[PDB]
Amino acid sequence: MAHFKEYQVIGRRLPTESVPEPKLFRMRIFASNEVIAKSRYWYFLQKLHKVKKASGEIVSINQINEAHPTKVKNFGVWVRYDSRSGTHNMYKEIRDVSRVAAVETLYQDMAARHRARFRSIHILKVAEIEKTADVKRQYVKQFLTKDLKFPLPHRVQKSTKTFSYKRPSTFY
Amino acid sequence: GKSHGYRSRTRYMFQRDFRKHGAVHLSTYLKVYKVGDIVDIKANGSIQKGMPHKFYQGKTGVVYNVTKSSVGVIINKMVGNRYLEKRLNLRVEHIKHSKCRQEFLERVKANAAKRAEAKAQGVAVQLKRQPAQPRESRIVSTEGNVPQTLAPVPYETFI
Amino acid sequence: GIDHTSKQHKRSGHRTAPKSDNVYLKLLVKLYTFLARRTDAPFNKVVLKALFLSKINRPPVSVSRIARALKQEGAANKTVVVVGTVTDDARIFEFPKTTVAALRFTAGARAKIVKAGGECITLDQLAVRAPKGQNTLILRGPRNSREAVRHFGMGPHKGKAPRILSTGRKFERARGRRRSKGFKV
Amino acid sequence: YQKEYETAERNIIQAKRDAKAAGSYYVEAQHKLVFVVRIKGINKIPPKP
Amino acid sequence: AKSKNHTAHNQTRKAHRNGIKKPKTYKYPSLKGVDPKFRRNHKHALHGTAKALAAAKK
Amino acid sequence: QANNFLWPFKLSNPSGGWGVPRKFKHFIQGGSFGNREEFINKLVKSMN
RNA sequence: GGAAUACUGCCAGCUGGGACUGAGGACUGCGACGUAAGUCAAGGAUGCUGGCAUAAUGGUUAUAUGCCGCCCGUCUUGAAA
RNA sequence: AAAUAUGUAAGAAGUCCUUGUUACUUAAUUGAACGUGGACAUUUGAAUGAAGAGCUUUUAGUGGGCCAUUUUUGGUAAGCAGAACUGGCGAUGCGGGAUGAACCGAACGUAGAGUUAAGGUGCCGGAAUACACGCUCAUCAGACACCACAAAAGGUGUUAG
RNA sequence: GCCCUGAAAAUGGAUGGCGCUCAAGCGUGUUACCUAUACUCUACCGUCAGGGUUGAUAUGAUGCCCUGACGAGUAGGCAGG
RNA sequence: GGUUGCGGCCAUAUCUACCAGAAAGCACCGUUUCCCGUCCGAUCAACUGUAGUUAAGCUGGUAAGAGCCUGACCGAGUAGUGUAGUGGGUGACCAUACGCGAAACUCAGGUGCUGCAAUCU
Repeated sequence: MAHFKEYQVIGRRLPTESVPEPKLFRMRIFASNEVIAKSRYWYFLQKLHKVKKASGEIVSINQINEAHPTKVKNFGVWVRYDSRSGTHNMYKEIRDVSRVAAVETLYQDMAARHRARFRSIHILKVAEIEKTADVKRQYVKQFLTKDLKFPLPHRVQKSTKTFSYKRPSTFY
Repeated sequence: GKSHGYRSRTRYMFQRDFRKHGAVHLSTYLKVYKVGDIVDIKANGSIQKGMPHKFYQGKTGVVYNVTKSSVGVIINKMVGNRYLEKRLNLRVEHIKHSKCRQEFLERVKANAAKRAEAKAQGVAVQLKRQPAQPRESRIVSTEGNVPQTLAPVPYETFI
Repeated sequence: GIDHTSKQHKRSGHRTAPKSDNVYLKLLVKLYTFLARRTDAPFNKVVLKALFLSKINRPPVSVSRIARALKQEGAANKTVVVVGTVTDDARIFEFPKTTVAALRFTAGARAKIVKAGGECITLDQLAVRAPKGQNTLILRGPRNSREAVRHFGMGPHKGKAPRILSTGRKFERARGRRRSKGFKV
Repeated sequence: YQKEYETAERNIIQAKRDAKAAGSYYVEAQHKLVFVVRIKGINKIPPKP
Repeated sequence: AKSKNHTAHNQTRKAHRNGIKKPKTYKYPSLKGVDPKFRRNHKHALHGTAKALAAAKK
Repeated sequence: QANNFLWPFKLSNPSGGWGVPRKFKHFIQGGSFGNREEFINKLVKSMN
């Protein structure tokens, strides 16, 4: 829950003489360190298969780096979450350079707008959106128009000293 | 006012097991008891004589006496900040050899034996139990078991 | 802080020196703590400690009691050591030879021992002869034979002696002492 | 001991690369040892812990 | 005035200052409450085996 | 026997801090307490 | 295809600045560097220079300034009340 | 039919072989007890710790308690009355919660240097008017556990779904 | 979700106060920084423990010396003064 | 393998219905002088093993059979629960972290095992 890395977690049920070689399951988990990621792996597995980590084991844990960490992409994000009064699915879009960058703004946004802390959200799917205008959401489409430019009116420069011998301007 | 008779609070404790009321099978009368045996006490409420008071239900002690129809049992009971030694005269219907003293004796034999084959080979033994150990490295293969990847699931009502 | 598991600043519960101010005893002590320190020899360590004991814990050892110990197989020639006083006992007739080292002899005990051709030694004298306690027999009086201890642990069914000041039927023999008068003990 | 260590560690590293190479996963031995530091002070503690 | 009626509060703290130890175990324990005939015969058994042990010392 | 011969290590408070706003939650929950696995080295090094 | 860099970790790798301390009082110990005699940072500071005399400095005391500080004794679960 | 709690065991006072005693017991030298003599000590029978273990006498104060989390009974409720386990206050300062018996942190010889906890860092006041993405405009905004309250119900305010 | 209505009490007044509106507000993330009688290292006082030492050799053997650990306190117990 | 006597565990053994059973056994079955018991030789007692029969008992088979038993990543890692936070929420209550973990449900399989002694195509 912080500056996110994304991990492959791969686990399985412990072998039995009856079933050596039990099936392997993978999740992609966003977390900040690997102790959290494996926790998170088990949290989800327990809600999906009978297994507690006391009957299972983690076979591999590997960080998945962004393939094109400077191509700008538009991501579709699918999320399940709890409100003070129920639980909701929700599709949002995020424009960024990496999943890991996108996911982090997802979490800030769920916090800002819906007052959803991390314990309350599940990431359902995160996906680069291939064709522009499969993009559904205005506030990301806006950036997709041709020869896009804008000013940044009213610039405030931070001052290094407490007094200034001239009245400042906001001119950019 | 309040009420604290001898069998107070015992409605579920002295009750017979579901579909197990009635005559007590003869095995109970065929067990033999020796001074120094370890028995577990558990009341049979169908036999009202020779009956442990309810504090002793579920407790295990040592046989200190053997009689026509009962064994005497020594229980150590805590009263205050100190155990007091208590002796009970239970009829046999209410008593049962402690099964763990049996594993124990079995292991003592097993132990003597392991020691024997070890000496009559002149090798080291290692006779005491270790607890469950951490787990050694493995290589899991992927032949036929390419990992299936799962994701969390959307909320939904089933009502 | 510290989660203490045991009382802090607890003092060993043991005498470290005699409570007495008898110069001579201190000297026997001064002797034995040299001996105890400077030799191996369990004996002096024992004799050292026994010098610190209070009077109740040095009950007297009697001369018949020495007679008896001397009848142990292989004991007849040992020199018997009493870190305390030896008392006479008109009850043995034949008393044997030996050498008794003690803190004190009553007059009859010296007599008895001497008359039979034996010898009375003090502890420093025993030290020179036996710096390591060689061939000694340490003896101890019956400590629980004391009148005080009859009344310890007094209670219902304990079998003890009341602290009564005056005795007979008519003193603490009725209700609670016999089935016919209330209960019994 | 420098050697012991140096080659155990190296061993484990190569184990992993070989599994990967075989399309397998090396899974490391579970830890036999931990260091524990108490980080709560000493008041208000429940008897069992 | 009414006052408090009962509580165990503090009682285990108190029992555990000096407390609990355990039984006081001996080899050769109290023959208290053991079958009188049996004991009476055990006597004779023990006397006899003592006798013989001494008989094997001439 | 070896380990017991070693007295309990007396560490200082960590130099550089605990790195979390609150120690008494789990490491998984934002920090201090519980098994932080390999990350014990960094913590102990700053305490030692 | 061949690199680089980041990140994380290791070095019994080399170095700069600042701060507090300097207990002990012949010698005994473990070592290090030397071909060697010797040397040393190896079971707790030394060396060089300077400053002060109706003084440097220290104790006390009064007052100011910063922060802090409710009335004791009692009974009481609870008293500045 | 759980979870938490709960009894016993994990050996020298043990194991095995031989064969002694009795008035008990058996059809019966058969058992039952207790023994002689012989054999087996490296891990002798899981873990972790042990700041030493065991024991005796004697005597002070107390015998109004109260609080918090959790379980819980009476009551519309109560800063009400009454139980359960633990931890506290009482008997206790210190740092934080402005304040405050009981919360958080942490328990206390006299001091120096360093580091932190809980809590904070516009100014009062030691410490970024730090960095980052949003959201919010209240002719009654809001601002931090215990804690110093707010609900049903409504809004074509604005946000995201 | 935030915000607005629903939202009435008595001396004048309290997010602690000032005041704050792309906050000094609400949700979330990341660093740095401040600070307890706590933790780490060192000196000193005491308490407890373990150890050495009058072997002939000036002045304390209930002494001298070495070492480790520890220190809250009402009612109350003991000790040394 | 059958069957009988005495059993152990006490339905995988009980329940309902329909079949089938060689041999020996077991049974029903014939009798009323005797010992013995009845309102009643039905039961209980005795007598023959002689006159009869597998009808029943009894044993085994059948059954998308009632019950009982067992298994299962069937439901469900759900309900509940030990521990954690100056977590969310006006509250009711809820989420997360380290653990433990059901019942009903569903589906699959099963329907006595066995000790001693005797006897039998």
